[PDB]
Amino acid sequence: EAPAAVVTGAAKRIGRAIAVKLHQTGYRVVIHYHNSAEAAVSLADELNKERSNTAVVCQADLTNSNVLPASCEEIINSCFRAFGRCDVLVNNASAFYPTPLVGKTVETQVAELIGTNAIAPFLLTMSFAQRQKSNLSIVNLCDAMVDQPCMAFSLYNMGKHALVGLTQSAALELAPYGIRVNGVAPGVSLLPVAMGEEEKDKWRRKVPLGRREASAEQIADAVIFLVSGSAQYITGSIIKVDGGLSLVHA
Amino acid sequence: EAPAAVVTGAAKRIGRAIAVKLHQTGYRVVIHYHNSAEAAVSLADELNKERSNTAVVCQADLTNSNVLPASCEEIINSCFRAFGRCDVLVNNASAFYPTPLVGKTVETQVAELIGTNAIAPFLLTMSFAQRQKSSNLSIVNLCDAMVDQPCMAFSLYNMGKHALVGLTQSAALELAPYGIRVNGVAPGVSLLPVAMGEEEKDKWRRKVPLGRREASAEQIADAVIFLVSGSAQYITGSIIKVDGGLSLVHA
Amino acid sequence: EAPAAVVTGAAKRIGRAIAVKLHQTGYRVVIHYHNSAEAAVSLADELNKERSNTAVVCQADLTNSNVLPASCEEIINSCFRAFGRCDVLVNNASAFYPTPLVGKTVETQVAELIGTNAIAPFLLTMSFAQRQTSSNLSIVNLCDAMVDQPCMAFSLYNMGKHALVGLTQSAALELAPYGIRVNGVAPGVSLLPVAMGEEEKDKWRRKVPLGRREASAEQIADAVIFLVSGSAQYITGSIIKVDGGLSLVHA
Amino acid sequence: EAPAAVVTGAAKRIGRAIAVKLHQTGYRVVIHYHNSAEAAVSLADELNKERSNTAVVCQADLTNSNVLPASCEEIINSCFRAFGRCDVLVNNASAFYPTPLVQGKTVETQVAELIGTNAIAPFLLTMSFAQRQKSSNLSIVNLCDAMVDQPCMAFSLYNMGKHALVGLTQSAALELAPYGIRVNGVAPGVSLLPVAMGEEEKDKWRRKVPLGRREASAEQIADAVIFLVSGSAQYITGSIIKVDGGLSLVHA
Ligand SMILES: NC(=O)c1ccc[n+]([C@@H]2O[C@H](COP(=O)([O-])OP(=O)(O)OC[C@H]3O[C@@H](n4cnc5c(N)ncnc54)[C@H](OP(=O)(O)O)[C@@H]3O)[C@@H](O)[C@H]2O)c1
Ligand SMILES: NC(=O)c1ccc[n+]([C@@H]2O[C@H](COP(=O)([O-])OP(=O)(O)OC[C@H]3O[C@@H](n4cnc5c(N)ncnc54)[C@H](OP(=O)(O)O)[C@@H]3O)[C@@H](O)[C@H]2O)c1
Ligand SMILES: NC(=O)c1ccc[n+]([C@@H]2O[C@H](COP(=O)([O-])OP(=O)(O)OC[C@H]3O[C@@H](n4cnc5c(N)ncnc54)[C@H](OP(=O)(O)O)[C@@H]3O)[C@@H](O)[C@H]2O)c1
Ligand SMILES: NC(=O)c1ccc[n+]([C@@H]2O[C@H](COP(=O)([O-])OP(=O)(O)OC[C@H]3O[C@@H](n4cnc5c(N)ncnc54)[C@H](OP(=O)(O)O)[C@@H]3O)[C@@H](O)[C@H]2O)c1
Ligand SMILES: Nc1nc(N2CCSCC2)c2cc[nH]c2n1
Ligand SMILES: Nc1nc(N2CCSCC2)c2cc[nH]c2n1
Ligand SMILES: Nc1nc(N2CCSCC2)c2cc[nH]c2n1
Ligand SMILES: Nc1nc(N2CCSCC2)c2cc[nH]c2n1
Ligand SMILES: Nc1nc(N2CCSCC2)c2cc[nH]c2n1
Ligand SMILES: Nc1nc(N2CCSCC2)c2cc[nH]c2n1
Ligand SMILES: Nc1nc(N2CCSCC2)c2cc[nH]c2n1
Ligand SMILES: Nc1nc(N2CCSCC2)c2cc[nH]c2n1
Repeated sequence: EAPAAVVTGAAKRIGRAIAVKLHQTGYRVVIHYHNSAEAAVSLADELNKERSNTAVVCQADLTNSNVLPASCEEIINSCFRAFGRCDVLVNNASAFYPTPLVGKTVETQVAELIGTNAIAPFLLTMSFAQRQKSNLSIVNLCDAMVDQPCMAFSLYNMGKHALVGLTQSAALELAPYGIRVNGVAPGVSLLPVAMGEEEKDKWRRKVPLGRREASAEQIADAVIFLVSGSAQYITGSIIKVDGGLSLVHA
Repeated sequence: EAPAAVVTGAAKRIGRAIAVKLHQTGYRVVIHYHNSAEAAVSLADELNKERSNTAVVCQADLTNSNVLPASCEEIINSCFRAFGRCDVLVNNASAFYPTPLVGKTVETQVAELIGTNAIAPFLLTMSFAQRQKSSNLSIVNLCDAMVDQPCMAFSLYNMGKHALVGLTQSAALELAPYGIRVNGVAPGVSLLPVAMGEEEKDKWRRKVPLGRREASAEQIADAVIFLVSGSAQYITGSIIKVDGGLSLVHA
Repeated sequence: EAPAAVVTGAAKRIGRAIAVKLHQTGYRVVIHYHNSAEAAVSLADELNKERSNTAVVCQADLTNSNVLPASCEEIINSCFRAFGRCDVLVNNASAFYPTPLVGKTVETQVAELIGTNAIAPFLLTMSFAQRQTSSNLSIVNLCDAMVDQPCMAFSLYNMGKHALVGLTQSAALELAPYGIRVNGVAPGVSLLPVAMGEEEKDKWRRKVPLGRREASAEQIADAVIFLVSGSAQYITGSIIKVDGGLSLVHA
Repeated sequence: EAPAAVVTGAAKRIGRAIAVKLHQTGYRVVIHYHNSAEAAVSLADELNKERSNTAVVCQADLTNSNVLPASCEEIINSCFRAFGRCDVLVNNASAFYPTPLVQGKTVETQVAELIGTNAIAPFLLTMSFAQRQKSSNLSIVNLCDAMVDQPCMAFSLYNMGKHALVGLTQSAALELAPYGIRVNGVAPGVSLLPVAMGEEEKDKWRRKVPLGRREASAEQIADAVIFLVSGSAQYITGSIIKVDGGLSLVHA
């Protein structure tokens, strides 16, 4: 019978492309979402049309708070309830906005940016590992530019840095259970509607390999590799999918 | 006129040695503490005996909470009330204990470990810089040389230190326009717990290529002094390992 | 037409497994060898028995010398000669032995360790690029996961693998405009040879968090295959560890 | 008795600044040079004028060849001959020029010069330095490059050389730690620019640096060297200190 995967922030964009490829590969998927309820439901419908009873949605705010552990336990619980198993966790959900050092409160920004990008991944990893009853693995969506951070994005960058540490820490600690933990680190990918042709072009032009952004599917391809039987000896690795962007000096 | 430094968790061990060396170098010091009031005050008294009116203490919990930003603002404000200036911020205070993946709730652990190691440093950096909006202004973060060879069951602590690395780098870039340098010192094995069995202390000591011993607090403090000095005025965004080669040792 | 690949040091062990997988995926292949001519030829016989005229062999010493550039050009030429195209280059050939700091001369060791691990890959890279719509051109360098926790007495080997990292990154940048991707695969402990003592083999195996075993040659090859595939077409400058977590383990 | 130091490529620019600062701290110095004989002799003159019998010059090509090991052994031997000891080695000499991957010197000469100076000579010097040893504070400092993981276009061999030197720094730190010899590095970003560089190209480099939009002075680089050799760095080994004013942290 078919393995099962949770993908956080899977309603749209990169998380959706990850959910789609996992499903094409034969996974049953939990499509987690926060605000994008319509897109989530529509994706589950599309996927269930392809193979019945292979997709469910699961709503949760991944902002840090005293109930985040419960929410994260519930996401994993929702995979077992629907599919009787949980083979793969993809930590993709992520808040992203500037927090300059010099109308959300600063503690709300901390809770959002650090919760989504780091604490929730940690709690989800905890619950995933504890619920284990095979090719089990976790893939974290990191950031190829983590050591060349954008100006005024401190809290975001801190979250992505903690996510690197979690990836390495959990790889080590979960290895005795046969659970692999790895990361995929995009550079410029699927820039959204709808920043100017200006700023999109400015970022696309930085990319040595083709002067273009990654497609969502290109990011998903690397996730697919890491969860596959072709990556069974791979744990604690973070694969840049950045067309060489992080190698480019000032 | 004499520059001033805030050192967090400065009552004991490594932070104390940092505050002593800064004081010996000519700084006035805010000795921040959480639970260690008696040692904090004892340090302040010793330093004030050396030079009157050069050391004050400041108490705060640096666990993450709704009140942390105001607590951090108060710490910076306190250096300005005492000394009229704040030249140097040393983020040293840190909670440290295991949080295995498989008394305290996990969200408390998050609050303490990510609060002390990362969020408090960030809020302190904001407040420090906001107050600055021949001066040699800088921040030094106490990191961890073993951050990419993490210890078993220390994921939250490790996550905290990794975030601290990101902060060190992001703030270096963002504050460079104000002449504020931001750097780190990354100990390997330094001061071991008093209560740790000497036999267990020795398993750690034996891992260190250089001398098969832990770093003194003073050796950690030496790197901090360098980073804040006029000899490091082009250095920002750098994290100096002070680890006796430990991080280079394979399994 | 079927794409073609050059694999250096392909007669045995990891290079053989890479050659076989590329061939299984539909590539024609040049099996480069230095001393292992019998094994290179049995490999080509096997592969050509599956699909005719799809494997050839090519001999060369990859030690640095006055003739190395010409040898490297000839390797790439052998692929164009045999197959009309060269889509993939896998730099796998590598000399490996200790060079303590305190009967080959030291300069012969420099030539072999740095030649095979760094200089020949640079020259092969030059010749590969010089010879070049819907193509998928890439280079994969066999690096080393333990490059920043190097083994005692292996400075020149380690220097060579460090230089290969540099090449991987420099070449990814410089060849990107040509559509040529350049990536690395970094084993930890893989296919420990028959020669080595079993207690020393067991020591290395026991260090590996994921299964306390070495990687098979096929496991290393899987990562190579991924990197040369259409599934990695936005990936350049990346080095993928295939090490079962070994590099993450502290002293 | 005063300690002694070898500084490679020390006749001018950063290497000079290092030798001068070491000398001011109380070291006797061997000023190595290759082609800049006049500048080297002029430096030794000044230092000797400050304290008699405290500087000597030593000529050597550090291009890789089968006699490079002898040449490096002789550099260390010259420090012992002049001063009776050798406490500090600074590996500063370096060839630097592009070597484009797609199309003067043959490529094998370019390999020998770029990889020789930046990596192999440091290795051989380190071997000889350790081999010649018996409150000592023995150390090696390697001049690295903060941009090593964001390399400049068409500088493959140079970058390979600097990467190899990182590996040496790390490997030698571990292997020489038992002898009390620390090995560390200093990694400039943009420091002293070429005389001939057009001030427009110079300003393009300057404007990249977050801390001050200016290049590091030679003294700023030397300051980090001096820290690493001092008693204030006695637990530090295997460490590479960027002196780059934030440049390596700046994205494309
Ligand atoms: N795009 C890039 O160029 C790029 C570059 C580097 C790294 N990455 C990383 O790659 C991953 C995917 O990137 P992306 O651009 O597709 O991400 P994105 O669109 O910015 O966000 C992905 C999803 O995260 C979810 N999310 C945000 N805040 C949340 C919260 N408080 N609780 C729960 N979920 C929340 C949202 O769900 P709802 O829509 O359901 O609210 C959102 O759709 C991210 O981890 C990102 O940081 C992307
Ligand atoms: N010792 C080592 O081997 C080692 C190794 C690697 C890195 N480091 C780093 O170097 C630094 C110094 O190490 P250390 O061993 O001296 O540190 P430590 O003794 O564990 O902690 C230093 C101080 O942190 C303060 N602290 C802890 N929790 C706090 C909270 N919730 N709010 C406010 N302050 C709090 C405490 O102050 P009170 O006592 O006043 O409560 C404590 O004395 C730390 O950042 C540490 O992570 C140390
Ligand atoms: N095995 C591991 O645990 C491990 C760990 C980390 C990294 N790696 C890397 O992964 C790659 C494959 O490892 P491996 O253990 O399979 O390699 P290996 O057996 O040591 O050597 C591979 C081949 O390299 C060729 N070679 C050696 N010296 C040469 C020279 N002077 N000129 C031309 N060719 C020469 C040999 O070809 P002939 O037999 O034809 O002479 C040899 O069969 C290497 O790059 C290695 O550094 C391996
Ligand atoms: N300048 C920068 O912005 C910068 C940036 C990053 C890193 N660095 C590093 O910092 C160090 C000093 O930089 P720099 O600009 O002062 O260096 P440099 O002037 O390019 O070179 C220093 C010396 O190296 C010696 N040298 C060159 N080729 C040689 C050979 N074949 N044999 C022996 N010696 C040779 C030369 O000695 P003679 O003049 O006597 O012939 C030269 O004076 C270098 O290791 C460099 O890579 C500098
Ligand atoms: N969560 C998230 N979204 C991102 N987006 C969506 C908002 S606009 C630009 C791409 C990026 C980009 C780099 N890291 C990111 N992380
Ligand atoms: N990897 C990445 N890309 C970024 N870009 C390009 C993708 S879309 C928005 C700006 C930013 C911005 C802040 N941190 C970032 N990290
Ligand atoms: N640098 C470092 N040292 C550690 N040691 C040695 C010092 S005292 C306690 C254990 C630990 C433990 C978890 N993370 C650590 N990081
Ligand atoms: N905050 C903190 N405390 C530490 N302690 C606890 C008090 S005494 C033994 C060291 C260590 C050790 C490595 N990283 C650490 N971080
Ligand atoms: N070229 C090469 N061969 C290796 N071999 C063959 C000889 S014995 C150990 C496996 C190893 C091992 C780590 N890096 C290596 N590189
Ligand atoms: N990755 C790796 N493995 C090594 N091992 C384990 C494989 S077989 C021989 C020792 C060594 C030895 C020196 N450099 C090495 N690098
Ligand atoms: N040996 C060396 N020389 C350099 N010089 C002197 C010649 S022209 C360019 C500046 C630079 C510059 C960056 N890394 C360098 N390494
Ligand atoms: N650190 C650094 N600076 C560079 N610059 C700035 C200083 S002067 C010459 C160009 C170059 C050039 C090639 N590799 C370099 N590395």
